[PDB]
Amino acid sequence: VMIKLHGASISNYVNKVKLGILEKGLEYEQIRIAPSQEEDFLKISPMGKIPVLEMDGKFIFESGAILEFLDTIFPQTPKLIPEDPWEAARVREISTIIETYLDIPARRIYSPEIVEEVHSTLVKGIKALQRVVRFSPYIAGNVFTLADCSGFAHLSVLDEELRPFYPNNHPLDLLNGWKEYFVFMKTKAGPALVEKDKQILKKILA
Amino acid sequence: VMIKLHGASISNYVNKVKLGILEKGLEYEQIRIAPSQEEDFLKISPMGKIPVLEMDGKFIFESGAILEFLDTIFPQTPKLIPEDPWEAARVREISTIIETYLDIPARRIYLSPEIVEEVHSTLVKGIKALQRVVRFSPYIAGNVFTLADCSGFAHLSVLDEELRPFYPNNHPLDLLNGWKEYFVFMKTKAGPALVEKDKQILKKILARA
Ligand SMILES: [Cl-]
Ligand SMILES: [Cl-]
Ligand SMILES: [Cl-]
Ligand SMILES: [Cl-]
Repeated sequence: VMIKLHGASISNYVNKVKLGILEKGLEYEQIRIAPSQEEDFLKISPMGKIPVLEMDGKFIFESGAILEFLDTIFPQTPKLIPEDPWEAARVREISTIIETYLDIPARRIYSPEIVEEVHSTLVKGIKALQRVVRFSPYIAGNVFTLADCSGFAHLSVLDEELRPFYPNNHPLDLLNGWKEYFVFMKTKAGPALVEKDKQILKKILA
Repeated sequence: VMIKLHGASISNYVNKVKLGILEKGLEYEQIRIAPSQEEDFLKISPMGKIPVLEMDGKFIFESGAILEFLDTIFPQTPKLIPEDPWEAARVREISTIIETYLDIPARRIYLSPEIVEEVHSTLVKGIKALQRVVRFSPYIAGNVFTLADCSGFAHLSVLDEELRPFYPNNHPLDLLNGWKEYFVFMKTKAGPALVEKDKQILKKILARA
């Protein structure tokens, strides 16, 4: 509609944005593309990454910037950024811990030495996350926020993608509240659609 | 003093926050500590990182969240996040590119000559991307100081110096059109000058162990 979301459902970062869009009840069309280094794509997305949000003939190309922007131009509940400034800091912190300290490192695994080195980094990252999450029932508290966008998109991937490498050792197993949060989020229409599209794509490609 | 900033002036993430505090004219005390995994520190800074902002016995421990917070509660000029939402997005994009695609890669090095070439092409890629969104007119995102100047001045100044040893005629930053002039302009300002000065004072002292 007024909004186009450029990028396939294979991308954690695309799914992050898609979650916030769906929860806001916004009309949008998802354009299913892969990242590209083609000059013409670099004009709208300088690093050649997805997702890219498009609206009013203009583009935003960082998933964080995108959701902060949607938050600002569509300020109605659910507010991706809480009105309470302390609660907002907690939400941004959770999203940053998940992306920078969990996902980035986990992207070394998606060799033996690395698996080991990576497993320890994730354990540390998970023990830190544990200190700021509430899961009551949402990741930062009792309402949906930007942190649920990052949390459901990134952690559902981490958990699944690493269940074979850490069969009895899964770092995310140390995150109290996660399995139950994951189940709860999947009962909601937005995250269920996000998960469905991802599963379809993964059955297709496999 | 209402605001306490925990972390030493040699950290670019501390300096990123310090630039924003100084530019708004806020009063703060800087508490010099180094990163740490002591259970005492982890209680206020889960990853053991600096900076941590302390106010009213409450702690915020990621530099981006700190500056978004300070800009919300202390909205006096400059607005680190512009009021125009499209301008705000561009400010956030610039800051992300500088931190995630320039500094994180660079930290692989400055913190295998093969690795030196991987990092080199990655940085050149990041710079050409950055070149696309910067304005330097005179600030990095336009005619007023923003969050992107905190990230820009804090990270790029460090990237510039710390990488000349590695890339003598090869420096990625030399590709950023306007950087040298911006860096000179910023140093004419009291806040950025003070950040550079505090960094210099501690470096000189540390060098003599
Ligand atoms: Cl798709
Ligand atoms: Cl991705
Ligand atoms: Cl210091
Ligand atoms: Cl640092």
